Amino acid sequence: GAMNSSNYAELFNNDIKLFVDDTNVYRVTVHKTFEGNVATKAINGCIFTLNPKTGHLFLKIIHTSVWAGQKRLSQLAKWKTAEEVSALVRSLPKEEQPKQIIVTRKAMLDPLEVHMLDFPNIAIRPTELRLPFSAAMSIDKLSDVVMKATEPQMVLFNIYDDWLDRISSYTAFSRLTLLLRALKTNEESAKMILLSDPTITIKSYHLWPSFTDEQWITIESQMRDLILTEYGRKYNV
Amino acid sequence: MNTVPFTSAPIEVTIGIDQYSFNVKENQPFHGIKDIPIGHVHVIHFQHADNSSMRYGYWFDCRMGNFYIQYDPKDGLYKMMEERDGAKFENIVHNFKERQMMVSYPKIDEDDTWYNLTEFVQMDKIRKIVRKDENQFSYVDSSMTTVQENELSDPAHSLNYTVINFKSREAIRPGHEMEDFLDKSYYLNTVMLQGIFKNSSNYFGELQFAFLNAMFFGNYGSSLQWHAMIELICSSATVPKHMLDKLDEILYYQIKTLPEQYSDILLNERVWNICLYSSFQKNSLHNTEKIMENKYPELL
Ligand SMILES: O=C(O)c1ccoc1CN1CCOCC1
Repeated sequence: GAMNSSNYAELFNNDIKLFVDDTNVYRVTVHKTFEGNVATKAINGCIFTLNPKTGHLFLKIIHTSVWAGQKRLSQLAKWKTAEEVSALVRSLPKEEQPKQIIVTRKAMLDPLEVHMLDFPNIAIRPTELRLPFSAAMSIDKLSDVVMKATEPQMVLFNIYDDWLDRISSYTAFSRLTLLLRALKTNEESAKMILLSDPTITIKSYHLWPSFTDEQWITIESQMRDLILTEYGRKYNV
Repeated sequence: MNTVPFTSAPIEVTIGIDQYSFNVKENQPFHGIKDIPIGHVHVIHFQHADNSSMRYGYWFDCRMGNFYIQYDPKDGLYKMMEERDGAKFENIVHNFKERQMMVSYPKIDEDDTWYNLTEFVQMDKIRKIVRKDENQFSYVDSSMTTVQENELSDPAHSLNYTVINFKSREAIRPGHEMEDFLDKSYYLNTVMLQGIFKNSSNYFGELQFAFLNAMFFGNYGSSLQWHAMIELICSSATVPKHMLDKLDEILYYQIKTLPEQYSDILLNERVWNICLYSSFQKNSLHNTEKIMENKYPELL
């Protein structure tokens, strides 16, 4: 059924599973027209499909041409997400196909279930976790590839860099969710924390600074301070 | 007019005949029901006074044979049987009629209710839903499960309604997933009407029989089928105009007949609100919407 804090270790077992987050598929800017009406302009988006055990991220870039001449785009976006996840599963060898797909938003359940009718043994599940995957576009190298895209494209990443050489999946997912929550809560301050020391750089083949185990502890502390600081500013605490 | 005699009535029982009902006392001199209108299917149904568990009954058409009821003290129920000796049967009925030991089917002349509830219901189609080929009549009860219910356990005693499942490969063309899920026209018109049912009359017959079994026996699976067949039409953007107009009539008479006090158990809020206010056909069911709003406004 639903995935929550009670069955959290299930994320890191040896049954292949993917999270699917659709919050950045259909993205728009809102503006006034010459006549003083309001119009939207779509910008490129992405599906965030992540294996939480291995860090493998299947970033499907959604180019604005897929919306051309279509109606009810917020509805279509869920169905396009499900179509693309279905296509990804079919593209994978049998022994790499997931046994469970966890959607971050419950409105994805019916579209995905319908697109996956050919796979009756893949469980489609919601979650009660509030996951910060909408902040994926705050990771510079992901935002860059999405914005530069001129056509539909799939790009593969490891969202954990080489962190699994020294820590467990459980801890890597915890670090990722803390980093993304901080970027969602105060993007400018979070990026300042990550780039404040010019001597620590991001490898060409990585998404995040090559921090040591001790520096990651400091960074994680600073991220928690940021989140708490923002909570106090918000609620006047 | 035809007659279903009773050998006797050894146990106190409420007897239904179509939408009518009457109480019979233990060992009362009751010997059956006369003046049954030819031309329609009928249902004779029972609920025992000492055990309201298991409502049960029999669908029959007097044009297909001479049928009577006899209590079986071993199996503890009133059983329908066919009498093949015609002269014996006429002799039995005549004596019971002369002694006025029968109730008369209490049809008012102005009243088309039973025709309106059974317009598309055929005995031959009932006998395919309820499989017991050695009899010409069909037993149904409150507990019988449907083929669909079983899939999700004795198949000889099941209700073989046509399986309708909105999230199934039968309902969704590969490549048309969003289209077919949001607009069920291809499932209704190509799969169900052209493919399985062959025509709208057979589709409405099954819908009508499902409602009747839900109402007369409290058969849950039948209620599920009735709502599924309504929702399939209402969730289709392309439906022939004659089907929409006939559906409005069918449902109007069903809502009209439903006991006011069973609305809480026989009507699905989600389905009815979707069908009347959100669906493609939200404005095509004017008579049904009007009776629903005036009789069961709480459900909406
Ligand atoms: O690599 C080591 O020996 C080490 C020792 C403590 O933390 C690390 C982290 N490594 C890999 C990540 O980039 C920094 C260097």
